Amino acid sequence: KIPVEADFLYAYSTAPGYYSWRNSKDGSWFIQSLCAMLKQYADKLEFMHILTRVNRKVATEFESFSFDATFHAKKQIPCIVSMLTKELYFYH
Amino acid sequence: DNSYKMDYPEMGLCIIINNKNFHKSTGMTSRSGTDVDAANLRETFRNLKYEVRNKNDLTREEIVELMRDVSKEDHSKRSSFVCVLLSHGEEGIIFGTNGPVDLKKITNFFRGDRCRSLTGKPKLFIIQACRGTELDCGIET
Ligand SMILES: COC(=O)C[C@H](NC(=O)OC(C)(C)C)C(C)=O
Repeated sequence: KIPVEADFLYAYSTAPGYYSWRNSKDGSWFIQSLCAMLKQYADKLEFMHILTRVNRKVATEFESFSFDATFHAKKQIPCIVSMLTKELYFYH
Repeated sequence: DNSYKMDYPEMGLCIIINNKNFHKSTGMTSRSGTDVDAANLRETFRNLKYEVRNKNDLTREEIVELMRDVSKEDHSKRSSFVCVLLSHGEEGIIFGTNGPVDLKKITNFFRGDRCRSLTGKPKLFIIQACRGTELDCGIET
């Protein structure tokens, strides 16, 4: 037997309780970064390591800009929730 | 066995739910820019050899039956499963075009005991959506 909740990976765009930013022209910061990292590293890195790269790219390369001071200059960190039991590689 | 078996005949499905326009009653602004994400994910996952299926503007009900029907599929020949949710949301909640849906209700269909052909296989859920109203003001380096 194995837990019924095992082998599940939840890659959230932002931390619990926080907003998730999306640029009407380029797309969401998260999805943007995820695709880039996967396109560049999915042929060598393990999933958790790629998602960690996504975390850095979103945390460093993105900052909101808004005419509304309330939403201006805000950052974002994604959230990797893993219940995986093995290493995941998109290749063999 | 430190790595999942990914040498099955198929990499698996990649269900992308792309909600852009929400019912007027919900009071949720259109998710402009979301099509760019859907197209990006589609291309990206096609390269990883996933069988991509894009669904646009689904109601809270359509999201459930979609997930239910997928979990009821025979994934035997598939290495894994992937589902991406692009929409508005709150903590533990993803929005259909007509209302909220609990993330738990969605993921349960794939529970190790409820979807036998995916037991022991990685089930990925990429969730692009809000999880509350807090803003990260950041800190200088
Ligand atoms: C995934 O993109 C969005 O729809 C998330 C949405 N957040 C959001 O739209 O933030 C702005 C309005 C783009 C700054 C939410 C509060 O759930």
